[PDB]
Amino acid sequence: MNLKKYLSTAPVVATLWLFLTAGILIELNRFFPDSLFY
Amino acid sequence: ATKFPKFSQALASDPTTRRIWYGIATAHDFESHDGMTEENLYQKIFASHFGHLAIIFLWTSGNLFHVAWQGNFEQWVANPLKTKPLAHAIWDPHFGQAALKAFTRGDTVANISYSGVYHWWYTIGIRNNVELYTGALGLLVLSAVFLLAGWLHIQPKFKPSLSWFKNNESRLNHHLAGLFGVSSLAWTGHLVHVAIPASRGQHVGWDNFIMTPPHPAGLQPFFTGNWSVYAQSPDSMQHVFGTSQGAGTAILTFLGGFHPQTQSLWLTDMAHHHLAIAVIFIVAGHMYRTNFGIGHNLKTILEAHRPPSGRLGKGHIGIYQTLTNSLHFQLGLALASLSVVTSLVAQHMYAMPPYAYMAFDYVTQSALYTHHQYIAGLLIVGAFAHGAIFFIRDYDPEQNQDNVLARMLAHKEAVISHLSWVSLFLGFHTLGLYVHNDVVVAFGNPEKQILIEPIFAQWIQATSGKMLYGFQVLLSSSTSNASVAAQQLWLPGWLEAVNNESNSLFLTIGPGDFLVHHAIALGLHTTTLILVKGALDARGSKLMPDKKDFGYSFPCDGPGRGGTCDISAWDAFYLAMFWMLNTIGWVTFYWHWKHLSLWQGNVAQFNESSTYLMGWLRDYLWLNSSPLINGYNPYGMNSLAVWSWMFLFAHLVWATGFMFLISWRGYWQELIETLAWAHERTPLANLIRWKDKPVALSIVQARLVGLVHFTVGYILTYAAFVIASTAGKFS
Amino acid sequence: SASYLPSILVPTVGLILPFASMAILFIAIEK
Amino acid sequence: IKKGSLVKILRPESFWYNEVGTVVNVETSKVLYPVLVRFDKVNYSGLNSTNFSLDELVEIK
Amino acid sequence: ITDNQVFVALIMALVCGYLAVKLAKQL
Amino acid sequence: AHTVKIYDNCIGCTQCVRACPLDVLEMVPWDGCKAGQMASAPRTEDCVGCKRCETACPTDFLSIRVYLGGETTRSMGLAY
Amino acid sequence: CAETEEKYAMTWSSDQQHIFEMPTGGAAVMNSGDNLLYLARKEQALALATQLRTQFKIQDYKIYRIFPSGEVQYLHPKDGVLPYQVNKGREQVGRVKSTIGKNVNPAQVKFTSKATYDR
Amino acid sequence: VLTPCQQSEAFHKREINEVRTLENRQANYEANSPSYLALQSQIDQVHKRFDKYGTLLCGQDGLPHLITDGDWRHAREFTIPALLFLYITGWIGWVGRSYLKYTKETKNPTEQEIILDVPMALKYMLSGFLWPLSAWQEYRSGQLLAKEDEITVS
Amino acid sequence: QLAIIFIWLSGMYFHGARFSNYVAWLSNPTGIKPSAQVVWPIVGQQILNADVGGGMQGIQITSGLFQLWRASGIV
Ligand code: CLA
Ligand code: CLA
Ligand code: CLA
Ligand code: CLA
Ligand SMILES: CC1=C(/C=C/C(C)=C/C=C/C(C)=C/C=C/C=C(C)/C=C/C=C(C)/C=C/C2=C(C)CCCC2(C)C)C(C)(C)CCC1
Ligand SMILES: CC1=C(/C=C/C(C)=C/C=C/C(C)=C\C=C\C=C(C)\C=C\C=C(C)\C=C\C2=C(C)CCCC2(C)C)C(C)(C)CCC1
Ligand code: SF4
Ligand code: SF4
Ligand code: SF4
Repeated sequence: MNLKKYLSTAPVVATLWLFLTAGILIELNRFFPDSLFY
Repeated sequence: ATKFPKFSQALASDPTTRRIWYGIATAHDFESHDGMTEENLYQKIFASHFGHLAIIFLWTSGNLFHVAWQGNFEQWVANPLKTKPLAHAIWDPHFGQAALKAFTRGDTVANISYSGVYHWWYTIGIRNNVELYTGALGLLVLSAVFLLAGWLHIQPKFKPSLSWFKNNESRLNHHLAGLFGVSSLAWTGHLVHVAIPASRGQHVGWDNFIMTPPHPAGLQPFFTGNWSVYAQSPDSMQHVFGTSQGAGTAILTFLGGFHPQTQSLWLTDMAHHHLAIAVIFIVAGHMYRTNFGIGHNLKTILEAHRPPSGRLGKGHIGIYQTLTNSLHFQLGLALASLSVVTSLVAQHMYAMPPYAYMAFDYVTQSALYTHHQYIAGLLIVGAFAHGAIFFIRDYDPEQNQDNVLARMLAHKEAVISHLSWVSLFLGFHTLGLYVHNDVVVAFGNPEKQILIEPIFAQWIQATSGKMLYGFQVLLSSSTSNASVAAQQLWLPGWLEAVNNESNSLFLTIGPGDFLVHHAIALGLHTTTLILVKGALDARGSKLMPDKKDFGYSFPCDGPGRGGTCDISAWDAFYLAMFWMLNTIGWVTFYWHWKHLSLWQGNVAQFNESSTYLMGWLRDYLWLNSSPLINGYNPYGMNSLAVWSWMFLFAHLVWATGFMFLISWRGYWQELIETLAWAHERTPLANLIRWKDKPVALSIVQARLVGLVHFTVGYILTYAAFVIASTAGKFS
Repeated sequence: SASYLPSILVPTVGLILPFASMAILFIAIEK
Repeated sequence: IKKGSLVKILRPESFWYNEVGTVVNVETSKVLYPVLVRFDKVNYSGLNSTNFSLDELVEIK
Repeated sequence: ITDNQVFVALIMALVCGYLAVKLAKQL
Repeated sequence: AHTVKIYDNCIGCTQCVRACPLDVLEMVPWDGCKAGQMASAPRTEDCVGCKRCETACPTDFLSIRVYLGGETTRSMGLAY
Repeated sequence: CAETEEKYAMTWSSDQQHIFEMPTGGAAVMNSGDNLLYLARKEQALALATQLRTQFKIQDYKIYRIFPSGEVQYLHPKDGVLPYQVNKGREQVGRVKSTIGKNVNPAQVKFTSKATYDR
Repeated sequence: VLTPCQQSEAFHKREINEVRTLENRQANYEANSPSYLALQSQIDQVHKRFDKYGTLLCGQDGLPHLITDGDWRHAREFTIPALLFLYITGWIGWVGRSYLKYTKETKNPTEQEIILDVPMALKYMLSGFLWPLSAWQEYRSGQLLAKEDEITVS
Repeated sequence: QLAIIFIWLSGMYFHGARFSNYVAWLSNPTGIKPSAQVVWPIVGQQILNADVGGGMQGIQITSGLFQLWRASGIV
């Protein structure tokens, strides 16, 4: 019940989100490596 | 008056050692003494100006005397490429035996004068040591004149009235005409009468300068305006500087460009140059009214510039009042203008080298630029420091009722927010691109770099005729309006100097120009974020609005309201001095590593290895300190052993600065109590008791002395590395 | 070239002038 | 003037200069700074509740 | 390049030193 | 001496006197506040100027302001 | 030292032999009946006054300021009253008419020997 | 001089240098080694890496420079990731502004920035997609800016 | 704290198990440089995988775990 309220705090959301955008960049740089165009 | 601070009784009552340090550092603070009013202030700064000028001319007579007496000046005149310019001699009793073999150049053991002085004295036309002695006496006399005036205008009935000092109106009628206009005109009277004939072989010393006219016909049929005769026969190509071979006889020819042989500007160009600047300044001297009454009242010149658009407050009505009554505003404009002038000097001493056989010794040119850039940054930081002194101890927002200045203090929040924005943007977009290029180069791949061509500088070099880029615009295109418009006048003598890659004029440009020039603009915008911060928040911030009550360099406000370390307007100085040394750092590392690629020849060594940071720490600091740090070995030493010593010495200055900058007072204030306990309690030394009580340095002094060791350590380290680096790869 | 003059002036200004000038300035604190 | 009114300040040295705030106390006992006003945001001393006079006290509607 | 001009030099800056102490003991 | 001046924001809540470790500040009955109190600083010759008052001065902005003035023996706070 | 500097002599009385802490450092014996204490500077002495008073009842205490000419002064207490407690004998000095908001600008105090708050 | 990159000679010398220099590590392993397969995929990631720079401008260094004039012959270098990037941080800036002007009026705004209302947070996280014509329609409404906020003395 | 230390040491023994050349290092220790951590192949950083022998590359150990394991007798 209050566990999601812990998962709504500043650092936990910042790691579940920057982990996600970091995953967007790392998974988007294995699939499309050396992207200097566009 | 009673003890020490014969000027402040608030410090003579102090029993500690603070009376000494604050007695020193508030000595020239003439606005805060016991009873020194305005007339007693201007009548003291006016005398101390003369004492200062006499110190300057004592110094230049110092250079004239040592070059006259211990240097090798005329032997240098014999072969200005080969022989190194010697400075003053040495007397160490510490040079045991092996040092002296590393300094003998002839009979002398002298230092090598890496200050460009023989070049400028060689283009003046000094070709002897005798003229240097007569000049050195000629400036000892002048320093005696200036000390006579400063002693003379502090004699009581010759102390001038303050209404004379508030003839602000007419100093500009006399500085622009007499100081700037006449003297530069007088300097053409040197260059026409000395530098042109003693460059064209004719020894026109002090004898025949009235019997040998510099043109073979002159001034009786030349009030008629046949002035093309003075630019008739230039010195075209086949001339060596100093002899009479291959040279014409015209005086004021504006060829434009360089010598073919000495790679310096033509002295005809400088004679015509200072002549035109002379005429335009003498015209500018006729600007303001006096007792005559033909000119401009300054109140009518700042009052009239109130726009009816209404956006710019109630105009400049209030500015002329706060320049007469102020001084730190006037000193802020003085250091601003002198500082931009110094940076202009530095950006033109290498680019258009004025002095014959400069850009041939690659150390003096590397020291003059760095010299005028660090002096440039020092004088900008002076302009903003006295800006904050103006906004605290000199600013009246009731005479400046909603003035342009009060408008500035109104939107200072937008000013500091946008300086912080552009500084943040450049700091994530130089450091982002250098760490990008450095990661990417580090990962076995120099190709995946971000290199942006700095096309705006390449286009501006295309506007000045550098055809090596392929834009074909105003001067690079040989058929345009400006290209035809000066086709005979100064273009073909000048585009040869532009399109050449030997000279240091309009350099070839890679993306290192891009990333570095963004780093420089980062330095300017950070340093103005700080200076404009604690110059506009100099007076009152929302932390403490009492700041105007505490003066300029008050320490703090204690731990109250969160903590208040360095809130003063003196902090903006104190921090933007680090940013000054840093920014002028990157300017002179960039310049010096650009020209260690030109002078070596491998420009590709720069342009391939300067787009990332291990290009700098590898290809410039690690490699060019090799002839430095071999200044003395366990196998011996050489002539660089001074600089390699000084280098190390300067690191010991620099890090001692950190002892004052990092670690603050209350450590030491309770450690001096242990030292004074131990001195009081011991036998054989409790007799020798102090008079001034031992007290650790106050936290304005401490940050100041840590700043002073940061500057002296920084500047001595880099003056060691410029001179030992270029003097190690050459000479 | 009076080569002997640094052997006089460099000591008498290098060391003994910041001895007697320490005396003049430091007694001049108390004058 | 009255309790609970949302009040902008016109004294340039407050932390809440040109920021509206709620009036807690109005004292009618000759105090030079009678109107105790607290705020949403908080100055450096951790203290929103301060007090003011009547000239520095502009209500809204 | 000679010696007598060096003596004349330190005479003139010795006099200039007397103006330095002369200006110095008035401000 | 460090001139301590106590302005008319001083609502007399005595954290200044209880915060000052030197008894330079006392409380004076002054019929201008709700509490009827306003601090005074008579013995500023003993004033260190540590600004521990201005930490615990819960006024709007600092009824009590400590201007750093002269530096005597006691105001420098040296032990010997 | 005692030949040229002011030694501050804190005198006070107690009821039991407790143990306080010196401002020099380390514990002291705390004579139960009545005891003096020569100290160096005033912050040590009133720091001992806070050292005792925030612990327990130690009142009727004050430093006699021994200055080296010989005589004494009466610090702390001054008026048999505790300083944050209000006595109607202390005459106020050190106030102005308003806040900082009416202090004059230092360009009006410039070239005069006034202060930026005097009005 | 900015040569087209597919025919710059020293550029192709960097191709030979990185393929062959990376192939010097390939002279250690057998034909079925997973390391050797990784250097097969790595050589693929060098030839593709250099053939996919065919329309850049590698100058005298053989290193692909860029252009920031918006020449429209080099818009894929800078201005298209410029518009793309300003869209992404106009998203982030608009989401942050909209979320703060939500939680400025809640019960406990101090608690709302520690513990994000993931209901209303992930409301605005997605809802800030059309921020050019949402900021342009709030800017015409007199709501994007403010007036008479805090300031120091003068 | 001991939970983090056992997660850490279990990390060292598993990176010695799965990722390291320790069985190859145990053949000739003076030739094969010790390595455990085998860097994931993204842009460039596969160049950090040092060919340390043992038929497998990766960034070289300097913590000396393998010398603790040969002393331990882990075969
Ligand atoms: C024609 C008359 C005349 C002249 C020549 C001067 C000259 C001077 N006045 Mg002055 N003054 C005058 C009339 C005049 N005044 C009148 C009528 C009044 C009353 C209204 C005053 C009131 C007055 C005051 C109140 C003060 C002066 C001061 C000064 C001195 C300025 C400091 C200095 O040397 O800068 C020299 C500066 C330059 C030579 C130029 C600097 C900038 C240029 C652009 C750069 C240099 C050019 C070139 C690039 C570099 C050459 C270097 C070389 C190595 C290549 C200077 C000697 C001040 C001073 O110091 O007291 C003595 C001062 O405080 N004056
Ligand atoms: C011609 C230019 C000029 C003039 C007239 C002034 C004049 C003044 N400045 Mg100043 N200033 C200038 C340029 C100038 N400044 C520049 C260029 C800067 C930036 C670097 C500053 C930065 C500055 C600050 C930060 C402050 C002043 C202040 C003052 C005022 C008092 C100065 C004083 O009492 O110092 C007394 C004299 C000294 C302290 C001697 C200087 C010694 C310095 C600190 C270190 C040098 C030691 C040296 C490096 C050691 C040698 C060893 C070797 C190995 C190198 C006075 C009106 C002060 C002021 O008005 O506040 C009340 C003040 O706080 N100035
Ligand atoms: C290496 C030394 C260093 C660096 C990088 C900086 C950097 C900066 N200083 Mg600075 N400064 C320094 C030394 C340094 N200073 C020193 C010695 C002094 C004298 C005390 C000052 C005094 C000073 C003043 C007085 C001011 C600054 C300001 C600034 C900022 C300028 C704006 C800008 O460029 O933002 C761009 C941002 C950066 C360059 C930050 C670096 C980027 C980081 C590394 C990436 C983010 C973290 C990264 C993801 C790693 C994560 C860590 C991991 C644990 C998770 C910038 C952060 C000013 C400011 O606030 O400007 C707004 C300002 O007013 N500085
Ligand atoms: C709510 C999001 C948000 C928004 C819209 C802005 C907007 C702005 N900031 Mg900024 N800022 C933010 C958060 C934000 N900031 C945070 C969290 C910090 C602390 C790191 C800063 C620190 C900061 C400084 C130091 C400066 C600005 C400045 C500026 C202005 C110039 C644009 C710029 O360079 O940004 C700057 C951007 C950064 C420094 C980094 C980006 C900030 C975060 C990481 C991105 C936003 C994500 C945010 C956490 C999302 C929260 C909501 C979500 C959970 C629902 C602009 C108005 C500058 C200014 O005054 O110019 C006028 C300036 O100098 N900001
Ligand atoms: C704080 C203060 C201050 C400040 C200081 C300073 C430092 C300033 C700044 C300023 C500066 C530092 C300056 C600069 C200026 C700018 C400029 C001046 C720029 C512009 C440019 C231009 C102009 C150029 C252009 C051109 C060209 C390129 C060629 C053609 C033509 C022309 C010329 C147009 C003052 C005193 C004021 C006031 C008080 C306070
Ligand atoms: C084109 C181009 C370019 C550019 C340039 C320019 C364009 C510049 C200018 C600049 C500008 C033109 C600027 C403007 C600005 C101004 C202002 C005024 C601003 C505004 C801002 C704002 C308003 C913000 C806000 C926001 C938004 C909007 C969204 C969300 C977030 C935020 C909230 C932050 C270059 C060269 C690069 C390249 C080529 C092309
Ligand atoms: S450290 Fe000393 S100076 Fe810096 S803030 Fe705290 S008290 Fe004021
Ligand atoms: S001023 Fe602040 S501290 Fe001093 S009494 Fe009034 S409230 Fe208590
Ligand atoms: S100044 Fe320092 S000592 Fe005097 S009262 Fe304020 S805080 Fe206590």
